[PDB]
Amino acid sequence: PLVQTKIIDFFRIQ
Amino acid sequence: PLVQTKIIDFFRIQ
Amino acid sequence: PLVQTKIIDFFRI
Amino acid sequence: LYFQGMLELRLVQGSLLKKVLESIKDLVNDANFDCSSTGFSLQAMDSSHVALVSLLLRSEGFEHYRCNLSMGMNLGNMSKMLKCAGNDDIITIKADDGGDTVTFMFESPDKIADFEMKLMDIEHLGIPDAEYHSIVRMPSNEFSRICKDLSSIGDTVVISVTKEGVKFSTAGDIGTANIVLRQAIVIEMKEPVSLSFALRYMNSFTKATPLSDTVTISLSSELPVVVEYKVAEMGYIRYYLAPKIE
Amino acid sequence: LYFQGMLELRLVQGSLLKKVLESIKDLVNDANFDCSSTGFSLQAMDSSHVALVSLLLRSEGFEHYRCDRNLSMGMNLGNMSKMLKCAGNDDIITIKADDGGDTVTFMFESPTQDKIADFEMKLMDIDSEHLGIPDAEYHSIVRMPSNEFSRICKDLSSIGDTVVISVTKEGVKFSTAGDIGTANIVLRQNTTVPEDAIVIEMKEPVSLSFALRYMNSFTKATPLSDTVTISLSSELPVVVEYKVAEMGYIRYYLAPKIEEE
Amino acid sequence: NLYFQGMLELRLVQGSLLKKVLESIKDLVNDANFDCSSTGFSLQAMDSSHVALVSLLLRSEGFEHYRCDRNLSMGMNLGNMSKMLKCAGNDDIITIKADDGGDTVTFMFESPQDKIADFEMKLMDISEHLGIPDAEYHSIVRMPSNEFSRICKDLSSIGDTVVISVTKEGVKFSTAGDIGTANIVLRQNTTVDKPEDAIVIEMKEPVSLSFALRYMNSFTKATPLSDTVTISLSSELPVVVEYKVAEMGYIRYYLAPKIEE
Repeated sequence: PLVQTKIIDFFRIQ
Repeated sequence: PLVQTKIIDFFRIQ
Repeated sequence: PLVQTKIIDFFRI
Repeated sequence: LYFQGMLELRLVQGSLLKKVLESIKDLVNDANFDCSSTGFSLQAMDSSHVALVSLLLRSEGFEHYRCNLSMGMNLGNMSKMLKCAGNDDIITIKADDGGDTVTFMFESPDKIADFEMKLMDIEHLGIPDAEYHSIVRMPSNEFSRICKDLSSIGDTVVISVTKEGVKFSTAGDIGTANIVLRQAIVIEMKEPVSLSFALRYMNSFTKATPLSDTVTISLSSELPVVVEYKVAEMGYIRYYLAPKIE
Repeated sequence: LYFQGMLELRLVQGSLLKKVLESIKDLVNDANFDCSSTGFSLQAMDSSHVALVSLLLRSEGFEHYRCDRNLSMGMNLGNMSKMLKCAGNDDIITIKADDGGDTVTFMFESPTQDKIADFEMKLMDIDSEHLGIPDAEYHSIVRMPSNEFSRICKDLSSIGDTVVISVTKEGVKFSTAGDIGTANIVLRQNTTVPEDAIVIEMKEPVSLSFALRYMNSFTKATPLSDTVTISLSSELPVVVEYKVAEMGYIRYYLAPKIEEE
Repeated sequence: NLYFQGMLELRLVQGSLLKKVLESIKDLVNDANFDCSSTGFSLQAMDSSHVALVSLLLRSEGFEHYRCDRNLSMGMNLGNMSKMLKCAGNDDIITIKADDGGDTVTFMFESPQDKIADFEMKLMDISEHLGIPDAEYHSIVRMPSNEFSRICKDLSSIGDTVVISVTKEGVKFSTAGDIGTANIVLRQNTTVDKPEDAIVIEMKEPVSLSFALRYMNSFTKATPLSDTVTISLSSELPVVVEYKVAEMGYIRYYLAPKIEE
């Protein structure tokens, strides 16, 4: 099965 | 508090 | 009320 | 001399009649169409008695005009039949005085169609010939645009006419809106005037927009507003809306 | 010589196929496409057995026409339509399938883009139980603009459920009655216009009644052709024909409503 | 002055641009800050599920008047803002006015007619922004925005997930669903007189990733802004889908991939 990742898994909070 | 008037408040029954 | 006919009443297999 | 009353009207520009029915059928459910020497007319109110429509199709605009008859009409039914006429069709209406039915003939300049529907048996108000404090003539497209825009903001429009111009104002949950047009857009101001009206009804009046490129708005602090569209060069539809007051 | 039956059809004007499917997917749910030397064809009745559709795309209208055997493709027409809707209107459409195959492939080629789309769909097994249509003699034939016919069917159906179609020396008349009133529309021959002509051959007067619900599904073929032909005989279903460019037709046959005896 | 209250005043001659910008983001993001800086008028926000991110910039040189006293943020309900901008005519000059921690924002619509409209909306208090890395992507596809929009709408009729892969063969969009499978292949094509019509593929390494089509279809609401769309892919990042905003900025959409558990 595929899982929807999140943007937060890739970009930091700056 | 605005009140909606009626046409019959202005015109009579001819 | 009229009666609906069927295609099978006109054409054969 | 002792003959039964008869109405026969032939209108070359049949589409005008279609547009007229669209202008009024959602405001009024049923009404009489009255027949006179001046022409084919109608006056009726909406169900809450807040708005009045007065329509006149002058006799000079019918290629044939025969007529004091009244035809009680379910307007949406009449519109269902008129919708079956082509936009270029010649339309004839024919009825008897106490008649059971009205026949519509749609004639192509080959195709000929006859539609016949039942009539109804359906007390008018007198419209004073009054003078107004301010009159605005403007593009009907722009008036329709304004009413629709404001009605997405609030329920009530304030129309004011002053030396500066004509303003339409609304406030609602998400905010406030004011639209100012300066003096084509013609303003004739006897006296400044400012009045509040329900946008719901104004929005209904703009369904007459395909009848005329220009609309006329007459205002007086002591009268319903009058919103008038010319029916080509052969008549008018006038809408009267009772104001909201202090 | 012991070949596997193949189907491979290339159609430059893909839109004809898109419109054909839109013309029949609501009348018929599942049907066989049949593959002969004459062309790519289909015949099927609606689920009430009151209407029959017969279509033909002739082999000459195809840039490439490979139809190896007497092959049939059983197919859900709504699914096929959903795939063809993804073809652009100027796309070149290729259908490929195997005789007993499990799937059909639609290839959409853009003639101007270098975009190639492959859509693949399951086939199904459908029993070919076809009716023979006799080559009969019509009492009256009417050709008229398709948009006029479509307008008439919609307008009448807003008045009532049943249309009487009559042809006489006066012309062709369509009539209905319902709750709100009655309506009659008369059309007379008019050749002094070309696709706007009305042409009526009347061998004998004819008059028959039909359910408007079916007529209105027929007018979904309107974007195929600027004209439509209606053939009537007192002894037959009405026949409503739209041309598929100049490479074939869709013919709708509709059994009449008659007086009980 | 030094103890001034921050102030924003923007005059945009082509108001239609701002209307299209709001239509491009309002369905993806509900409430967001518009940020004010020297570079220009910008917005960054995620969708409510945190799967997609929009980053928008309108550069200062695109405005006829550009005042941005310090770094304001206007907390805006985008649907309400859109509703007010829908009342602007496409040719209206639009002016946005707001105070630093002000409670309302004012929109002025001036016709080029003597018609002037003033709309006043409440602001909201809204935040934390993500750092977008300046990475090198494995593949970049530039293509006409209308073609990408058509592709996304077509595949989304077949299934919910699109695999985008770049190989030496080109860019391939694939989806599978209940009624079948679809594969669309674009190859590089610069055989065009207008470069915005080109399909350009720059692959540094092959890359293949899966994405929700529902988000892709919301991105294509920006199509009326830009004749062109650029899609940047790497196996370790969200995809980036970039539209130009006339000649005065951009809207970039970032979408996180679907991966095996």
